[PDB]
Amino acid sequence: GSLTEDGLSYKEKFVVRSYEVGSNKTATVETIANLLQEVGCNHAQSVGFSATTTTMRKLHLIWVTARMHIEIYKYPAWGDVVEIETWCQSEGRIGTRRDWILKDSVTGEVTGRATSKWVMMNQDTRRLQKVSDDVRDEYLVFCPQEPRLAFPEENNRSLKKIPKLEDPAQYSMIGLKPRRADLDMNQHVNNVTYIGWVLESIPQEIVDTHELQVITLDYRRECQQDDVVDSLTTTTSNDSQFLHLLRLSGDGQEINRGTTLWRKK
Amino acid sequence: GSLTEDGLSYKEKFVVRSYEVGSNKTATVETIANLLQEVGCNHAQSVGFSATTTTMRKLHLIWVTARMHIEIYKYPAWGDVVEIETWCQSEGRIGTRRDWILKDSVTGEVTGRATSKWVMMNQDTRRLQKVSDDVRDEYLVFCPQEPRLAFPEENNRSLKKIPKLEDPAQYSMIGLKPRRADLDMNQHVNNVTYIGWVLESIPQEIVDTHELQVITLDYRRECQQDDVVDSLTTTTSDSQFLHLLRLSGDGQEINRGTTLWRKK
Ligand SMILES: O=c1[nH]cnc2c1oc1ccccc12
Ligand SMILES: O=c1[nH]cnc2c1oc1ccccc12
Repeated sequence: GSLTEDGLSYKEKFVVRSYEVGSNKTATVETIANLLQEVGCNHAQSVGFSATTTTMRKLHLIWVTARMHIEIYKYPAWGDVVEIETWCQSEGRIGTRRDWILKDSVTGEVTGRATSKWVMMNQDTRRLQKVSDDVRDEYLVFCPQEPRLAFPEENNRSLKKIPKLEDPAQYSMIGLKPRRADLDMNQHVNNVTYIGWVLESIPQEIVDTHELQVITLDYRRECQQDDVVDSLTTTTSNDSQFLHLLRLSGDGQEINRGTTLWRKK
Repeated sequence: GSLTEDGLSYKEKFVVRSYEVGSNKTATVETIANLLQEVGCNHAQSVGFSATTTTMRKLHLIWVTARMHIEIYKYPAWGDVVEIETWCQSEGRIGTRRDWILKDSVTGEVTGRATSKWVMMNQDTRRLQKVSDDVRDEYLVFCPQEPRLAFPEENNRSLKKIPKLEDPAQYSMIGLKPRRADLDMNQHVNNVTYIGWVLESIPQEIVDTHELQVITLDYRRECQQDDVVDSLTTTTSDSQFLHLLRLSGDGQEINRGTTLWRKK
């Protein structure tokens, strides 16, 4: 992996692994999301982070995901080389955005694109806050100044408001718990695990006859290591659309809400 | 990755990923086991198994894991390059063995080693079988003829008999279920998931103050996509544990194992 010529974006190539593919012998959406996370981390390392800046570590502040949106046109086959380009952009005092473009290394064609919204949070109190001027100046030297968006369209799916699923759900997967492989180096549940949990309530027949085209996921609250989650899905629709909800099994506290779009194979 | 000069073994380099490491910022044993599985698949592809042979496909036969044994001296740090060398060997009519050596790419030192025993099984009836002469002949052209073992020591840990844990267990993690990420391309539970499930019943204080040195795992029966598993552990002692995975309902054994941990 390496920063591009202008140093305002980062590229990395990955060879799709045998354990990373599903029944179609192509990468799962969770493998894609793990690769996006990996190239994001390698971008942050290449410009001097550890994604906390000097001022963020001084004030016990971190970046947390608020939303992840992914659109896949072609999932890379086992043994294929996929090239991912990533960049960051400041969105004023609201937060930051990380975008990705996925390409087939052999053809050079765009096979996927993703965008994520990040908010500032105090590590200890867990209180969200706006971005300060000092933090904005610190990361503007690593971001393109003119807008560069993976989803530029006028009324694009990445910015749509997602409603709350009403009980009873059409489908459900109950009692989901994270194991040690689901945790990151800081012992927090990996963001990709939540995508897997959302997909658990999609019926097997949809997975067997459809390919996932779009997934938009809102992150409201974290799942702790000893928490238990319920995954809920309701069909909202050639294409199939679903409305999703992750909540704690006990009190029913919302942790995530989302939507998926699937196309018939 | 590539086959070595003599074509009797295969080497591949891997850069340890951010999501592949634990709290110590080094690779987890599950990341290591996934890498061993990946280099094993790439070895099989390089010698034309695109690991069923021509005779095995005609006879509806497959190789299934009976035992996995792994010993780690140093877990590679995040960003490090680890080089893994793998080879296969026929063990007469019993089955086959796949061995691995893990090295630090920078120093060239051995940081780990692993060995696995594979048995022949009919994919439909699930009945274990001895290896036929035609299959053994087809495998011998890709395996070293003289013995080459990752664990050569006479009377070593990789071949020890493992006893069955007696109830009550000291520790337990109940109601474990596989999700779609736990399945392979054939919709069967990945062998590495069982290692994670065994480790779930180890208390957090052991994980926080010790590093896993050795894991020996016996595979008795498969966990189906809709099965639920209970993970049981009892201290037998360095810290040593005896492990058991069984179905939550009838208590049918799926795995048994042992782990050895060193104080950090
Ligand atoms: O270390 C953390 N403190 C507080 N909140 C979080 C921390 O790591 C996270 C990872 C994902 C989401 C929230 C958090
Ligand atoms: O296709 C299979 N049939 C029967 N037993 C197994 C099959 O795939 C497996 C993968 C791992 C372990 C057992 C099996």
